[PDB]
Amino acid sequence: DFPRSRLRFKEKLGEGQFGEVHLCEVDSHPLLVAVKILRPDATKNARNDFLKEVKIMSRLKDPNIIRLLGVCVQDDPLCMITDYMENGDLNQFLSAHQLEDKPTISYPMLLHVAAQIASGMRYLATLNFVHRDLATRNCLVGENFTIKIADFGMSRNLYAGDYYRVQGRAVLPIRWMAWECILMGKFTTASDVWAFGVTLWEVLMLCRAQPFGQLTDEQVIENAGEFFRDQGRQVYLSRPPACPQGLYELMLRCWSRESEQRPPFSQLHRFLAEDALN
Ligand SMILES: Cc1ccc(CNC(=O)Nc2cccc(F)c2)cc1NC(=O)c1cnc2ccccn12
Repeated sequence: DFPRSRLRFKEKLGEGQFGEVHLCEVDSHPLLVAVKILRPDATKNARNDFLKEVKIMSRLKDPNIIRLLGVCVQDDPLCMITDYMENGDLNQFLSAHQLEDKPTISYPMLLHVAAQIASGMRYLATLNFVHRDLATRNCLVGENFTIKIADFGMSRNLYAGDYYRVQGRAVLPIRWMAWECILMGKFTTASDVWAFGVTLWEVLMLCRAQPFGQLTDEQVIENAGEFFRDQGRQVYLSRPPACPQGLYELMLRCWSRESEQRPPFSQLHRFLAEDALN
């Protein structure tokens, strides 16, 4: 439940939220899994966190969401078992690739990467599961360009500049957050839509520039205030080179001031799986 002695620890994949991730083998030999083990200096608070993350992840059962295939909690040290995504982090995976002239990635593949995120996000919406932190950095690539949405938290020093940090406040992925999250702390499905819009811009940017990169933290926060004000002073992410106008129009709708005028993930999937092909 699941037998801990069946796990064979092979490499360190990265750090992790409450300890390290290991690539493991299961003889059931190279049936590969990822194993997150609770750090050995891990405080009572991190253990609680780890156990909650276990419960949250047990809910998530979709091809395009990370799967908890197993757990080793019933004895110390605490362990979490997921699929292994061989290409790792989607932001770092895309960062290497260049758009196909006329590692490469083509435009229809960028659509397929996006549609897999639209599908997994559609799944979460049916659970009324609010992600709160959709971005390429929380996505994993397992090939054949198979995308799993995950959540690595907000503490890793690689993506430090992606979060806005105030002493004693919640850590805020502001460049991905809908105006109403920024001003009110209101995370919904509709704000997940907004972040998908930004994630979709990231994919189409091949993860080569930060959303509102040339703007400061403050400026992103006051841009949210420009959305509330509704005076036509709100500034949007520009069209990525790899992005047509038809598709960019869909990114824009994602950032509609009115949450209910943002497209449901069902429509974002229909667009990226069907309409973006024509
Ligand atoms: C083993 C493990 C445990 C916990 C996590 C991160 N928890 C989540 O994603 N929770 C979560 C919460 C809410 C919504 C949601 F959608 C998700 C991830 C992993 N697995 C890896 O880290 C891994 C797998 N393949 C590779 C390849 C390279 C590097 C890392 N990995």
